[PDB]
Amino acid sequence: GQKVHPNGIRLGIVKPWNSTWFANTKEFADNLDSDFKVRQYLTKELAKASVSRIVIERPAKSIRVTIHTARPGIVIGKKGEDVEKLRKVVADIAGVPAQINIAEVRKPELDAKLVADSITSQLERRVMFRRAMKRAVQNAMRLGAKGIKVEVSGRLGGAEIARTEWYREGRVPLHTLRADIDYNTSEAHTTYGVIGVKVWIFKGEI
Amino acid sequence: NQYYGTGRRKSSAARVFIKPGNGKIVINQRSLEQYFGRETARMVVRQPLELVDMVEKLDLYITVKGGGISGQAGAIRHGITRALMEYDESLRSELRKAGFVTRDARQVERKKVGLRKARRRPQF
Amino acid sequence: RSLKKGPFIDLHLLKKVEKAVESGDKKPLRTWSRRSTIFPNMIGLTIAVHNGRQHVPVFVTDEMVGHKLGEFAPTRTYR
Amino acid sequence: AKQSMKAREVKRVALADKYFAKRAELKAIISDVNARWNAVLKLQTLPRDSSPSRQRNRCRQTGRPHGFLRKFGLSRIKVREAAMRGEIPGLKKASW
Amino acid sequence: ARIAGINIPDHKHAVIALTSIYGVGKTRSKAILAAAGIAEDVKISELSEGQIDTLRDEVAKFVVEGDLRREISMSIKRLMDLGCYRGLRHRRGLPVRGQRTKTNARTRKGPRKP
Amino acid sequence: RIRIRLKAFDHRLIDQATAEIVETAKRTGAQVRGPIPLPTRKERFTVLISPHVNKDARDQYEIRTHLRLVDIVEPTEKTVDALMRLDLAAGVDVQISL
Amino acid sequence: PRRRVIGQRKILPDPKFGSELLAKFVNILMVDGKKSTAESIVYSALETLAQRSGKSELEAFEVALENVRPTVEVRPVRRNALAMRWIVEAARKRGDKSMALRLANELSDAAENKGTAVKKREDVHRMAEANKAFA
RNA sequence: CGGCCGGGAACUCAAAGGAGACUGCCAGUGAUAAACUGGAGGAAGGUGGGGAUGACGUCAAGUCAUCAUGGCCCUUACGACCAGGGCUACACACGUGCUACAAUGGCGCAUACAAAGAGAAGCGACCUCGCGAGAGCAAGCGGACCUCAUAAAGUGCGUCGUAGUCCGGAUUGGAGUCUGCAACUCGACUCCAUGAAGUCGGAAUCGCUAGUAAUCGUGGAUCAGAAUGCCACGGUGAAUACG
Ligand SMILES: [Mg+2]
Ligand SMILES: [Mg+2]
Ligand SMILES: [Mg+2]
Ligand SMILES: [Mg+2]
Ligand SMILES: [Mg+2]
Ligand SMILES: [Mg+2]
Repeated sequence: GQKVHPNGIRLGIVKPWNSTWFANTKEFADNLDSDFKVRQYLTKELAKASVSRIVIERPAKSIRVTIHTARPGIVIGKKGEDVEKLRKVVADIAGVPAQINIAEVRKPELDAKLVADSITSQLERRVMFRRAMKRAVQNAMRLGAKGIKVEVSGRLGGAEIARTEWYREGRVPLHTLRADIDYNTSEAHTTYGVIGVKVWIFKGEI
Repeated sequence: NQYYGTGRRKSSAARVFIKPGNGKIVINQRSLEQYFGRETARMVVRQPLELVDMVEKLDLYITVKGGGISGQAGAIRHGITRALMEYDESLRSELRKAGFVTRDARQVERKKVGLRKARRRPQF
Repeated sequence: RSLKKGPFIDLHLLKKVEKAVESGDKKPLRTWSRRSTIFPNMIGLTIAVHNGRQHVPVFVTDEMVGHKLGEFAPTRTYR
Repeated sequence: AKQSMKAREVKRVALADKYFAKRAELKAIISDVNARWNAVLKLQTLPRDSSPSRQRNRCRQTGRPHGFLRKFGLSRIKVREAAMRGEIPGLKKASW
Repeated sequence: ARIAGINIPDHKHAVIALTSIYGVGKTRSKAILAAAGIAEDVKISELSEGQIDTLRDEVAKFVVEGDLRREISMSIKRLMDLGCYRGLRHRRGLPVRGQRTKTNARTRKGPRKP
Repeated sequence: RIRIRLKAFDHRLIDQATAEIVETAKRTGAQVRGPIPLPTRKERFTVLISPHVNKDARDQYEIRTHLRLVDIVEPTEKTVDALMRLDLAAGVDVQISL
Repeated sequence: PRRRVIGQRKILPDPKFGSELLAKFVNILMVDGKKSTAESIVYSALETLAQRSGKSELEAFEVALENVRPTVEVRPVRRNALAMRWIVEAARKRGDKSMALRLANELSDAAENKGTAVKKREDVHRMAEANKAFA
């Protein structure tokens, strides 16, 4: 373990939050409970949509929810089903008023939730893993990514011990708070174990 | 308008006004002798003025809040020197040799994680 | 020392007080409660206090004025 | 998590908001000095699992009774997890 | 000054000299000297028959020194014949008022018995 | 005559939110006092970072809440419409009274 | 200090007699940060000893410091610090009532200077002029 | 006689942007280079001090008990529900701590100086009764206004004049209060009375380089109720470094 988490420290510094509403000190717990409801159910229904990240916002007792993805065509659909049904069940959770938006994530391989969910979904497709690590390193490095590294953990290829073999190319100043860093973590579930993948992306200076 | 220096020291803050009258003491409408002029470190207010004639040459008026006794006393010690831009800058050579112009930086230290009092690693 | 203004007693034990007094010494009295405070009307009663597995046949004497059931029946076997 | 315990605490809220915070006037006004009519302390025994004294206020998503604080509801593990994933407005590591 | 028992306290302020007798302490001493109209900074020197028997009558308005001892004894006998939890701890030498029996009860349990 | 108290967290959010309510006030308004900074009663927390033992590994956090106050006295009906509909309420909530 | 030299961050001298040495002494006799109940005992003991010596004030303990000054164990700062420490911890052992008076009796026996202070001095001072081999 | 009404806008106060401390100029040493000593001014000197920030890896360290999770096991029972007892037992050892063993102390009276906090199912001023711990009334406060609240050592006076003492507070009897269905297994506090050992601690052992070491108060989180525990803040405020 031994490291601090990089996403929730660069907050007011170089990379803001993805949930910046305001709530009263009373019903804040039910507010974040409903936020977890929409996160879980949205990811569940948008399994194959490859959701990058989502923004919870409360614009004066409504809820604004923005969906950052590089893949908005499956979210939009034929303009009738795949947006207003989502805002409808969001409203149907607790009768709450809801607005909804999406946001295109340009350069569609430079989010770590995308990369880690790619490898997460590519494990159970019965391939080897070093190929996919090499793949993500090579293609995001040719298509940008001033720094990048990977980390996998646990039960690799049916082996006994949890080996890591983190793998890098670029420049990731982890202590340096100015560094533009995209980072997430996804989790797979194999037929014999649970693999954990961390992945660091270094965009730029400030 | 009046000749004024603020002055502050260790969670205190004074307000120091100078007239050219007589060096007797009003503090929060009270005597030096009724604050600590008999008690511990009584002449810490007198110490900068000692370098010149000071006895009855200038009225002094201090209003202070914050800290404790020596906090307010050091705030006075710094506030008098802060208010000494009345006459000139050019009496302050031996005042710098006294070093009284130096705003105190010996601030207290926070209680840290896993410790009892701020540097105190517990026994094992 | 305790129980400021009006003590606290039990529903079913309170009922069984009259169920034994107005209907004679049928059995020992069976309660799963250890709470109520002894009043002098209860003199001449075999009641039971359950300790965790087992009942004790408590008889009440005159000088049990402000005293209590589980205070009479400890629940720890020693040695 | 013991979803059984979760459903228990659901019942602990659901029986609470029916009787109590509204029928507590019996303890408030009538179980109080008005100078007797002791039938109210005779009636004092209630179904009694509607009391919030028997409510633990566990974690929300996980139901752990530790890590909890009423300001956030989730345990300190999920506090760190969400707080490092973002997930809370105006929250970051303290520094002085 | 053979008051209230065997104690003849001497050369004391009366506010502590009345604590000096068993069954009577500080607040009782202050109340007795208030009821007798006696200053706190006096000595037992220059004491008279009135200053004996007024004090003894005002304290004989209170439970003192013999009947208090056998009242403690009768309470203990009442708890032992009761056979309550508290009576059992009084009869077997264990801390009654809700302490832990495990560690550091040596006032009640005496010195260490190996 | 009015007590308009604004509430948010982020300082960079709230000061550029209130600059264009100060300018909206004294653009066509009357009797405007200035935005009050209202010291942040930020709340500190310290929680155990280990799931298991090591009490002495913890983690500290805080939440910083900024407020503002407006206090317009003159009934400037000319600019009460100018203050309406230019809310753009980007996560700021107010309470208003005397 | 494996690496650094001192700077010996200084202090403020005495209020009345203006001795930085006496200020260091009330810093010595201070426990738990009480200069006031230090200095009341200090000035009361010194005003007793001034009458009980019939001499001046500052020489009255300059005598009492020079006569309890040892040689080695050495530098004069540790000499006149350990001297005052010796007087304090000598007066701590006495069976008298108050601190000022037991300090006064210690300084009296250090005036007719066969006191417990020079008794404490003349064990290390006894190793001096008797073990002059080591260097 | 209270910042209290007309107010001032300058100072405290509080949050936004700038400055500033970088070996940036001076002498000597230094290959002519980073660097060391000293000086100037500067509130601040070579990280200004302090938190956050913990590389590859070792320790198959711990965590299937927050949760996810492979495999195993049970599945009219290791599952589900209620009442009640029990982690708070006690022949003993050790760790973490608390309060004292006293006069720099304890008491009684008069007595001035802060900080960061919390608060709506919450905080609770003011008055009246009880010596007091409590009860009723209701102002205000979603909060720099109102509440927690008049902090303590400190200073003067008078004191106890070395004792197990007016030090110390356990243990225990009684009488209380408030909480909560609930105080026996269990609490918190007031009072009356009791006054054990303990007069400075064997071998060993812990921390600490400046506002710290030590001492004295306070606030919070947990909670319906507790702190000597944890987190945080303030008052006073040392010694020594030849090595
Ligand atoms: Mg479960
Ligand atoms: Mg509870
Ligand atoms: Mg760093
Ligand atoms: Mg284990
Ligand atoms: Mg160091
Ligand atoms: Mg502690």
